[PDB]
Amino acid sequence: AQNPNCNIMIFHPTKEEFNDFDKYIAYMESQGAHRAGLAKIIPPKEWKARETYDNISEILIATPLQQVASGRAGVFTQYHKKKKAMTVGEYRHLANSKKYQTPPHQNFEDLERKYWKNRIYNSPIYGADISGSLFDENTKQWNLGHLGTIQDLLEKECGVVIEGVNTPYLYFGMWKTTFAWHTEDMDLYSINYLHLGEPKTWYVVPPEHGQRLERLARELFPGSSRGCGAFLRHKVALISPTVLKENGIPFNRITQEAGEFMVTFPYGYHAGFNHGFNCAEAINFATPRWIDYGKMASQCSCGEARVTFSMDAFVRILQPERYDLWKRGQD
Ligand SMILES: O=C(O)CNC(=O)C(=O)O
Ligand SMILES: [Mg+2]
Ligand code: NI
Ligand SMILES: [Zn+2]
Repeated sequence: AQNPNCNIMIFHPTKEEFNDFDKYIAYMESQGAHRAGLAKIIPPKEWKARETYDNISEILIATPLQQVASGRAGVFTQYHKKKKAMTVGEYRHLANSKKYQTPPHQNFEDLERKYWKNRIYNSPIYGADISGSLFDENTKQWNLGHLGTIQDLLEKECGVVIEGVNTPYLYFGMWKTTFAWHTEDMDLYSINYLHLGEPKTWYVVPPEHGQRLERLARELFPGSSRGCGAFLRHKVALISPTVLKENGIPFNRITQEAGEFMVTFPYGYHAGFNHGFNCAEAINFATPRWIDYGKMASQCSCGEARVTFSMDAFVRILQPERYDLWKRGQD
């Protein structure tokens, strides 16, 4: 079995190997990359996502989210407070202000220590889930706006034609902006490209150990657990690496820098934080190996997680028994 310790693998494809996305994901899995739940892909030196970032300040963040923490340093929840719209130029100026900027630090490890010691005492503002793409339409390789769709994958594998579309989203981050512990909708893969700026630290639990994370989360957030059998779908729970170690949860960590891709694998729980002002683009995707994860994926039926038009059809075809009760939570 490849990668039995479930380490995060880092790949360095050639420009020739960067031409066929599906075949390279399949290659990564042949090397055991999926066992970690997360892999890093450094693009070939000749590749570029676009020519420059000079003209991005007029993108609008229509609903910036202030992330307000509650709890103890190692175990907290966050809620998202809606703020007034601002442009990317405005947001970058805010990220760089004395109140919100990245503090002095020695290295990524010192900064991680400061995050966990200090995250809960601050409320950073995140521009999340903005529909759109920063890939140049003439970038042919690994262009997240030109991938094959999950709906076409389901048609090719299962023969059924469904409604829905699959498009990318932009994330503008600042120091301490946080992604809570989650797997993707319907336990899909995700791919994430850090277009510019400061890094993003990721934590991940191997898919084969996801249930151990879930069990700890039920113990750590007991009221949440009673309210919904899949409350991690709400994307509000943070658990520090120290707390995971104290409870014997297997995980790994890695820092993504500008110009690198991360891929999350089906049922790979992940969480993390941004080091400073940055802009990432991400999209979900499927492969043939995903189908069985999609069939088994948990769902939020308390109604909090409230998900896309396209996810309907996935639940409808792959989880027909759930379909009824799940759409009661989504309507
Ligand atoms: O970039 C972020 O804030 C979070 N991204 C992901 O969870 C992802 O790409 O799967
Ligand atoms: Mg602009
Ligand atoms: Ni994710
Ligand atoms: Zn729920």
